[PDB]
Formats: sequence, C-alpha cells, structure tokens
Amino acid sequence: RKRTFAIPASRLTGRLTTLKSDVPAADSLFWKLWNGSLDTAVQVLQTDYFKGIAAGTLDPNAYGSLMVQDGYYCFRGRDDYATAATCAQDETLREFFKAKAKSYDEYNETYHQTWHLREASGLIPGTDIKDYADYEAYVAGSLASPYMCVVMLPCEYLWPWIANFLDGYTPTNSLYRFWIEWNGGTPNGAYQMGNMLEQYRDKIDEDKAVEIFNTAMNYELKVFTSSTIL
Amino acid sequence: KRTFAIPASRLTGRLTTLKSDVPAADSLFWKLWNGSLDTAVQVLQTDYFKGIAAGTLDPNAYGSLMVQDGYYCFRGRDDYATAATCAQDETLREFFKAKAKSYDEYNETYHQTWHLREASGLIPGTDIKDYADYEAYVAGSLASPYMCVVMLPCEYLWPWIANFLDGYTPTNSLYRFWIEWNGGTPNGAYQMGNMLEQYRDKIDEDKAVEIFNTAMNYELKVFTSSTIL
Amino acid sequence: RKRTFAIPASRLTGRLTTLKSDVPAADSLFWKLWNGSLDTAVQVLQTDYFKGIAAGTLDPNAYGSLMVQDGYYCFRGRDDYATAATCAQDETLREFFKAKAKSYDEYNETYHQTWHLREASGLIPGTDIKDYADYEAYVAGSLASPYMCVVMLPCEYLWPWIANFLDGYTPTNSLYRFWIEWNGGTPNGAYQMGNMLEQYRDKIDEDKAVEIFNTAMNYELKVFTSSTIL
Amino acid sequence: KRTFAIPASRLTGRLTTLKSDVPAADSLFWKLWNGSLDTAVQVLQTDYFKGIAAGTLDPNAYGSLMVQDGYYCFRGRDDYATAATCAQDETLREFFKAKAKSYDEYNETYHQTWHLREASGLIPGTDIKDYADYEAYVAGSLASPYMCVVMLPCEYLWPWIANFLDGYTPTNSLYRFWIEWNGGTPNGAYQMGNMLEQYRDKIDEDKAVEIFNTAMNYELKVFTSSTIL
Amino acid sequence: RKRTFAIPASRLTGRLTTLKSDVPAADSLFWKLWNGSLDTAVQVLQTDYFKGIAAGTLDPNAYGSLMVQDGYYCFRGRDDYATAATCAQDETLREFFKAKAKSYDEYNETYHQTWHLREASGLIPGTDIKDYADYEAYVAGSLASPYMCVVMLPCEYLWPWIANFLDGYTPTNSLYRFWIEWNGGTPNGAYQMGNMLEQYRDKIDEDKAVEIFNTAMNYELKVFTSSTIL
Amino acid sequence: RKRTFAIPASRLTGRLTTLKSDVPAADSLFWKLWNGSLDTAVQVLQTDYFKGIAAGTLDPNAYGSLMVQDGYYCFRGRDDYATAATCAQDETLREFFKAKAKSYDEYNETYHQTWHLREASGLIPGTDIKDYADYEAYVAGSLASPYMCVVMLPCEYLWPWIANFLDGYTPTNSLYRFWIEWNGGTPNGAYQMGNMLEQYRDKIDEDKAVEIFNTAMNYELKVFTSSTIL
Ligand SMILES: [K+]
Ligand SMILES: [K+]
Ligand SMILES: [K+]
Ligand SMILES: [K+]
Ligand SMILES: [K+]
Ligand SMILES: [K+]
Ligand SMILES: [K+]
Repeated sequence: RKRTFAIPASRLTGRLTTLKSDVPAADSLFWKLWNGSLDTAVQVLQTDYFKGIAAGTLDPNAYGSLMVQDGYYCFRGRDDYATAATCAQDETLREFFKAKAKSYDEYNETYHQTWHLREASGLIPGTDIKDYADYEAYVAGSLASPYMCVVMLPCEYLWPWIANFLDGYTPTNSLYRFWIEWNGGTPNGAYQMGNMLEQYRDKIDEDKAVEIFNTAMNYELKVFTSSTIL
Repeated sequence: KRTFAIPASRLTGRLTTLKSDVPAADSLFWKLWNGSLDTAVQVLQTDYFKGIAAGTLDPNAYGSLMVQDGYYCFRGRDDYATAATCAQDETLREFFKAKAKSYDEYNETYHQTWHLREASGLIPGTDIKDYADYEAYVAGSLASPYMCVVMLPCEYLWPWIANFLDGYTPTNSLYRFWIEWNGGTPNGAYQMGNMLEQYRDKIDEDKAVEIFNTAMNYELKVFTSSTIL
Repeated sequence: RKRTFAIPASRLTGRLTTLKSDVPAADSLFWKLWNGSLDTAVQVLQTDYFKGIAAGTLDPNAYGSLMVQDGYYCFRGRDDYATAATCAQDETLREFFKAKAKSYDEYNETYHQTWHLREASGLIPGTDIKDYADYEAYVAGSLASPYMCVVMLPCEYLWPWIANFLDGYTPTNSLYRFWIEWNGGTPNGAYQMGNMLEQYRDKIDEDKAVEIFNTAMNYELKVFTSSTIL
Repeated sequence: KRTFAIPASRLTGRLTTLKSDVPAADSLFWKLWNGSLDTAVQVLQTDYFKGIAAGTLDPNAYGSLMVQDGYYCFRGRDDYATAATCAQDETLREFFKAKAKSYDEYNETYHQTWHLREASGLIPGTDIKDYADYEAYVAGSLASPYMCVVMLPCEYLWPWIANFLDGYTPTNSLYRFWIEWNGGTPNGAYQMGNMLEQYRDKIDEDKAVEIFNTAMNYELKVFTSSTIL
Repeated sequence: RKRTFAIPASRLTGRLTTLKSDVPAADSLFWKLWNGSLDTAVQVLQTDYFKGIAAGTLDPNAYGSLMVQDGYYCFRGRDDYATAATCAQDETLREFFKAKAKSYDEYNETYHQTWHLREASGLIPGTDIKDYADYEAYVAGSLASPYMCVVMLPCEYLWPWIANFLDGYTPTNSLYRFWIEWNGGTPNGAYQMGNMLEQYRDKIDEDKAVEIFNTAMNYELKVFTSSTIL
Repeated sequence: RKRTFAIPASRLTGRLTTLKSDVPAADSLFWKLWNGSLDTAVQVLQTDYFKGIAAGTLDPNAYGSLMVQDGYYCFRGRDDYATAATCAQDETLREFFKAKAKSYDEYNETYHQTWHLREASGLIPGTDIKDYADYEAYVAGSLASPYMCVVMLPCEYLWPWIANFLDGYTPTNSLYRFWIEWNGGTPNGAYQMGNMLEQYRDKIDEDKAVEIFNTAMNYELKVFTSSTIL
C-alpha cells in the first residue's frame, strides 16, 4: 500500500550489504539530475490532477483510469529491471536490479489484488504511458547498466516530492489525503538508487544521463497532464 | 450514460415494433422485480451506496469495482452473442444480437477511459466471477427467454438505485455523476421486459423467479464486497 | 423520548405472560403483510420529509407541524385500543389491547409535556392524519378484534424500519440525527404484536388483512408526503 | 409575516388618523423601550437566539415554543377583546377591537399550519402561563391605556431581535425564515406607541415602566426556558 | 496580547494601595454612564466589523488597517494619561494617571513589536480616530481631572463587553476567535477606573460626564463603522 | 487594488517610447536569472504564509504585520529608484528609473490611505525586511545602474508567479482569495524591466547579476518565512 520500491534491509545481502539509503551528497549526480528538471516538477504541481488531489475534487474516474495505467507501467518496470539484471556485466548491478525487480513484484500485488489487473497485456495503455514504458524498456535493453538507475529515478523521487510538497496544502480530512500518506515521507528508495548510481558515475556520460532523466521527467508530466482529459 | 437499450435506429426487422414503455402491472417484469425488492433495499444499505450519497466513497473502492464491472460487461456481451447464436427463434436471435451490439457500444468506456483490453486480462473478484459464470450458464444451458430474466437486474437495478439516491446526493458532491449516468427512465430494462412478456407462456415462472433472485443477490454480494479492500 | 409502544416485561402478566418479542417467523402473517407493502415503504423514503431528515435540512416548521398531528394520532390511537379492549372477542386480546393502551399513555406524555398538547380535541388535524385516525377508529369499533393488530402494525414497524435504513445516511452530528436515535433499533413492539396476531391468523381473512394493512401504509405515505407542503 | 398592526383598511372611525410612523424621541414608547434595553440584550444571549443565528436550534425546542406561542396569542386576542369591553373611552374601544381582529388574522397560522384548535387544548409551560395571566390581569383590572403598555414588548421585541440578528444569520441557514418573518419595520409597535402617547397624561408613568419591564422580563424567561427540554 | 490597561497589583502602591477592581455598585456613576449609552453599544454590534468577526469573514485588510489606527490611538492615549498626571492637582489622581500611562506603555509593545509601528507621528490617522484622539487630548488637558476617567472608560469597557456578547456567536474554530479571547473576560480595568471615578463623583457635573462619555461612545461607533469602508 | 509597478503606456514617453512588456526571449538574462533561483521560489511556496493564503487560515495578525513591513519596503524602494535615476549613467535609464519611482508612488497610496502609514521612518522594520531594503539601497547607490533592474526584479516577478501558482489551489470563496486577484495575471512590470535590462546585458557582469538576484530572492524567502513567527 505504501508506495515504495526500496530494497528493504532484509534483502541488502551479498554485494548490496553496504548499500545506503541516506540522502545523497550535494555534489552527487542524483541532485544534479533532479535540480536540472525542477521546472518540470513544478509543472506537475500545476496539473489538474494535483490541484484535484489537494482540493479533494479529483474526478474518481480520472484517479482510477490513471491507476490502471500505472499498473501497466509497474508491470513493465518490473520486467525492465529483470532485463537490466540479465544485461548487467557488473555483479553488483545484477544483484541490485534483481532486488529492484523483487521490490516491484511486492508493490505490484496492489495492482493484481486491489485493482484486479492480471498483466500488462490485459491493459490498453494511453499513448503517454506506452511511450514512457517503451522508453524505459529501451534503456534497460540497449544502454549501459547505470543508465537504468537514471531513467527509473523520476518515478521513485518525483512522487514523494509531490506528496511532501502537497502535504501542507491537502487537508487531513479530505478525500484524497491518502495520496499524501501513501507517497510522502522520506524517499529512501530514490536515495538508495542515487547512492548506487554514484558508484558508477565515472562509467557514464553525464550529459547523456541528463537527457535520459529529463526525458523520463517529461513523460511524468505528460502522463499527469493527460490523466484528467477523459 | 449507462444504457444497454437497443436504440431506435437498430429496431429493425423482427424488432421493429418492440416498445420501451413501462411494462403492464401484471407483467412478468414487475412480478420479478417486486419479489426481490427486499434485496434491492439491502443494496441501498451497502457502504458503497452510503458512500456515493455522502461523496465519501473511497476512490480505490470505486475504481476497483469499475474494473470488475468491465470484466462483467465484456463477458455479458459474449453471453448475448452466445444466446443469439443458439436462439430459439429469429426474433430472439435478432434481439440478443442487438443487445450484444449495445454492450459493445457501452464497453468502449472500459476500453478507452479505463484502459481495459479484455476479460482475460483481469482477475475478477469471487463474487463478480460467480455472477458472470451464472449468466454464462443461463445463456448456454437454459432456454432463450431465461437470458432476458437473468440480465434484467443489472439493467433495472442501477437506474432504480440512481433514481432513489438522486434526492439524497447533493448536486455538488463528488459522486453526483453516478446519479446522472445511471438515472432517468430505465428504457433498456422496460424494452427487455416487453420482449420477455412475449415469451412468458414458453417459460416456467417459478424458475424465472429463482434466476432473477439469484442475479439480484449477486448484485448485492458484489456491492457489499466492493468496499472490503 | 424513545418511540416505542411495546408492552414491557413488567406488564406481561396474566394471559400475556408468554407473549414474545422475537422476530416473527418467515411464514408469518406479519412478514406477508410487510413484504406486500414494501414498495410503499420505499416511497416513504422518497418523501421530502425524509430527504430533509437525512440532509439535516427539514424545515423545522414541517417537523413541528407534523409532530402536533402525530400527537393527535397517538391520543386517538390510545382511545382505539381502549375501544378494541371493550369490544374484544376474548380475554387474551382484551388484556393485550388494555396493555397497548397503557403503552400509548406512557409514550403520550411526550405530547403533553414536551409539546404542550392537552388532548386530541384541542388540535385541528390535517386531512390525511384525520382520515388515517378515522380508519383506525373504524377498524377498532366495527371489525373483528385481530384486525386491530393489523391496522396498527404499520406505525409500529415502519418508523424503526425508516430509522434503521436512514441511519447510515444521516451524519451523527446533523440536526435531525435524533430522529434516528429515537426511532431506530430493534422493532420489538412490532414483533410483539406480530407474534400476538399470528395466534389469531386462522380467525381472520388474510385478503382483508392485506387490504387493511396496505390502507394504513398508504396513509403513512400520504401523511409524510403532505407534511412538507405548508 | 408576524404582524399585529391594524391595516389601513381597518383604520376607520376614530382610528382614521392613527399613524404608524416612528414615535418621537420624547415619547413614552421610547422611554419604556430604553429602560428595558438590558433585558433585550439578555434575550439575544439566550441559547434560543444563538441557535437561530447558528442554524443549530433544536427543532424540538423551536416547535415546543411555537405551540406555547399559539397559546399566548390565542389568549392575547381574548385580552384585547376584554380590554375593548372594559374601555369606557371610545377610541380605545375601537383600537382594542381592531387589535383583536389583527390577532385573529395572525392566529390562522396556529390553527392551520400548527393544527392548534384553542388555548384550552394546550398545556402551557409555567413561564408562558404566568406571562399570559399577567396580560389578562392588566386587560381586565387596570386602566385601559396600560393594555398598550403590557402588549408592546411582544410587538416590538421580536422585530428588534430579528433586525439585530439579520446580519448574524446566513441567508442559507435553516432558521433564516425567522428573520424574514419577524424583521422589517415594526409598524404595529409604532402604531400602538402612537396610540399610547395620546393617553400618556391619563396614566402613571412609573406604573407603566413597571408593567412594561415585567412583560419584558417574561419574554426573557420564556426564551430562556424554551431550550431546557 | 491580552488587551488590558488595568493597573496590576504590583503597581497599586502609595495612594493606590486600596484601589479595588470589583464590579462598581449599581448606583455608581460607572453604571449610570454605561446604561445611558447602551443603545450605542448595540449599534457597535450591528457594524459590518463585528458581523465579520463573528462570521470569521472580516476582510483581513479591514482588520489590519483598523489595528494600525488603534496603535495611533493608544500611543496618544498614553500621552493623554501623562498629560492628565501633569494637570492633576490631587495626588491620588496624579498617581492613578501615571500608573495608567505605564499600563498603556506595556500594552503598546504589541504595536511596536508585532505591528512594527514606531510612534503616532508615523501614522496617518483616519478622520474618526483622529477626532476621537483629539477629543481625549482636549479632556485631558483642558477639563478637570476626574473627567479623564469618564472619557477613557468606553474604550476599556466596550471592547470586553462586545467580546463577551459575541463569545456565544463566534465559533471556537473560526478565524477571528482570537478577538474574543484577547478582549473578553472580566473587565477589571474598567471596573478599577470606575471605582476611582466614584471617589470624585461629588467633584464633577454628572450631566457633563454623561455628555463626555456619550461623545466617546459615539466615536467608538464611528470608528468601527468606518473601519470596513476601504 | 492591483499590485503593479509597471510603467503605464501614458508614461512611456521620450527614450521609453519603444519599451515593451512582452515576455522576454528564452535566452534573455531575465529568464537566466529566474531559472537559476527556482528552488528558492519553490521554498517560498512551502512557507506557512502561503499555505495559510491557500487554505484561508493565515493569521490576520501575520497578514497585517507583514503588510506594514511591505509598506516600509515599498517606501524605501521608491527612494531607491529616485537614487538610481539621480546617478544614472545615461538618459534612458534615468528616465526609466524616474518612471519606476512614479509607479511606486502610485502603488504606495495604498499604504498611506488604506494602511495609514505615513513614511518609512515611522515604522520599525523587522530584521529581514530591513536587511533586504538596505541591500537594495546599496545596489542603487553603489553599483552600476543596470544592477538596479536586477535586484528589483524578484519582488516584481515572484509575487505574480506565486499568485498564478496558487490560483488553482485557492478557492474563489476563501478569505485570502483577494491576494491571488491582486497579484496574479500577466507580470507586465517584470517583463518590462527584463526587456530594459536586456539592453544593458553587455554592460554588466552576469555572474554578479546572478549573485545580486539570488540574494534578493533569498531575502524574499526569509521575509515570508519570518512573517508567521509572531
Ligand atoms: K498511490
Ligand atoms: K490478456
Ligand atoms: K457507472
Ligand atoms: K379542547
Ligand atoms: K415566529
Ligand atoms: K515619523
Ligand atoms: K527602450
């Protein structure tokens, strides 16, 4: 129910035993990526979707339609981590990606059980979510391993960031307050992945990372924008 | 607008004279409904409908049920196609074919707004699975007119609930749309009631009562379980 | 304040010693009568009166004007049970009707004390309540004894049935929430009279009973309908 | 609209020139009102009127008091008839007769909307009974002009309260109708104040002050006890 | 922020040692003054200002603009008490006025610190507050000492009286509820000054006192009335 | 009571005849400055002040106390533009600064009339507003003319930007909705000044401009943060 894809302490084993979830350092690639896309994040806050969450007036049809599409996205994201693990040449990253896939499986129980969704092939994704998922699949299958951490970061950090921003704008007794509770708090999953990524910073092109990260951020905006157009 | 009525443009052939006016007081339609009214009242007593009226229904419950209703409607369409294929006579063949088409039109909402591809891509809850299975059994194993009986509850109950809850559901409240989409004159139900009346002498009314009551009770079970997440 | 006309345990004496208040059996005349008029009960829920109760917006003038008329009705009802006792077929029903009259006297203290109503003659009933009270007097004075249990059942069962229905529709902090509390709960008075009536089922014409019961139910609907037309 | 004013059509005979304009500042009318203004303020501090303004007055308290006000107004009408009978002054005889008729007209609300037949059919609470008994005493045992004194509070206090509470009582609130029914220009009070001024020299003003203050204090007592159920 | 100008027990020294804060006797000049202006107080309750306080809808710009003007008023009031001390030929009244000046200094810290107002000369008073402050300065500097107690009484008693009246009309969770809490309760300052005044009652003309008190009360009304006209 | 410091068409005379108020180009120094401080702007949205505005629950004392300090700030800002004009390095900037001082005079009528504030010397500014005002005076009097456009831009652009952000989070019937109406819409004043600045871009150090702009933005954050600490 708590939306997290963090690797829990019990599964920080093998090469992952020392992986930390503390806030990445200010000079990290994590913050460099996030700080460069902040204008996009602010635009997400200006969507009708999030104005609806804060006001408690989001059309429940918009909420649910988006949720089904997020199911599609998360089902495919799990598969992408599995693909990344298969493509990893580095054993640490292989273990990391295998653990992330498992974190997705656990979260995805919500989509199977509460939302009654069997699998991605049973859904007809909207254009934006399809394009976004296709992009992640391409990164996972065709680009070097550390870029997988880059492309998946926005969906792990943006949601908590939105929740923590909207917390003080969303009354405790309002209908979508649960969104804040389920997504807010410390973004330990994102931090964890940012700390993994920092270890491979010297093995990638940072300009390419920026482009990949910004593309995924733009997809988040497109998806939230289109979610209320029914 | 949730309707499965056959529109005027498709009342052709043997369906040309089929009417949508309120069935007569002595009709099998009202006999069936009247006998399950206690069940309908219990549907109004569900947390689901208290939540609709109050505007406080958990959006996760609303959506979770909607996905299952998609499953139900996809299978309902198939049941009508099954019933048409093995139909008795040509009037029912045409009627059931036209109903299947009305379901196809309505089901665009599940495909487009709710992004659901097909029934096999969903994992139904137990109650909706058992209900759908029961309608499939009626369509494929019982005489044709019983298909009108088993499908009538979903066509009449929903507008009836909406028309009841209309004056309890403020126009500015979050789930007011449910009243607007489901309420008004239940022309689809009446139309099928009027079709059924023409085959009344060809069925066992005790059996029809049992079938109708089973379906009504599935509606209650589905709405009851919808808010237990 | 608790609206009940049940005979309490302390007055279940003599021939009434073994009279029970448990739910009548499914094949009882009680359920046969109620089930046949359920469409009318649903229409009572559709009145502006009950929409107003649930929403907390019923005009206090409508609430009060109907209450005065219910005082008239209950004052007369008490006399109708006294009349029924006087005409009673047999000693058990004589005792039952005497005990019911006393239950009415006990409840009617609310009309004397809180509503400042002296007696029926001091009120000018509306048409619907007058007709309804006239019908009950007719049954009490002109028809066989067990029919008195039939005609009086709607007012004992309908009101708790309405309260129990509207309970989950009427917020606990709303202005007419008291209606739910005062009228809801187990309809023991109705059950008790249903159980009395079952014992005389063979002594009456059930079609005539249905007719009488449905007339009373229809008067309840007419009264609630007219209550908000001021 | 709660008014006991004598309408223009019945300002005939000796009443032809009676005016409803605001009494002059030096009038007995204002002298009486100004001396009891603390009591009027305490009426505004009752739970009754705090409930009116907030929309939260218990409907049972509202109704319970309304029945008692019916009793009071039925009796008030009889008091004016008694005052007409006992008046040897012709103008006051006509005035009281016309006031009795104004009460009859208003009292149709109690007969018709509240279904109350007559005073003898009601059991007044203690405060209302004492207040009505006091008015009946003034009407039947004191000099005629004192009747104008004792009846003024109920005619002026209620509009005054309504006009005070108007900006405190939202237009959409449940008891807003109280403001609309009782508020506006207190023409009936002014009319009686203007009648009273003409007999000022024929009464003891200290006694008038006592009588007026007694009635005002009964108003306070009645409103205070109305919400203790 | 508790709005009081009372002389606290610690400063009831010298000739003020025995000065009491109990409710003045019914025959006191204090109550004579108040009772004669009660119509004006009622009209203060009829202002849009207080209707706004009770409803929680007073324009925050009206609230603040008036507060600045009240700062001006209180700064000048403090000066008036110092002037009155200077003109007092009676020693007890000299001490009383000096102590009042100090109570104003203490209260006035709210205007310096919270509202960032330096001094009266830095403000541009509206016409009504200017006129009212000018009238108090005139009384202080040109009329016999005890009249200063008369002219300053309305601002000490009227506000608590209003707060205590509106308490039961102002929900505890409403935006301006603080007004009630800061001004309401026992008007000990007013009572104290009333008790001081009563000792000099024989030294003044009561008709003149009525005139002065009523003038001040009328200014209070004018000020509250104009406060919401922006 | 529209908060604008734009030079209106009627005063676009002489060297200012062709000065435009269109949105500056994407490559402009104006957007470079704003884009670099966006994190600070987002932190302004996270203050209790703006959460209060949106929710309608901002303490009216906090609202008003800040308004008085803004009066101080605007009184001093007007003088800074007069100073900048006096030591303007060319006639275009002299005319521009003179025109801005006049726009400030026009807006400042709200502080004199509605808020009853005579002049800056009559106010005691809080620490943050004092430091901010001192910084602008320093820029005006000690740095090259075009830097005055830089340091004044935040107060002209940030407020509209906030209002336009909060518009869809602030219900139309809420108590502080007027803040959105008064500050929101097209930031024509800011654009106009950005377009003036662009003409002097080659005459200044952009790194210094960034520093100055960020300092002012940070003062805005400090001021809003401290406004609700009473
Ligand atoms: K979520
Ligand atoms: K599938
Ligand atoms: K629906
Ligand atoms: K009577
Ligand atoms: K009334
Ligand atoms: K100054
Ligand atoms: K230019």
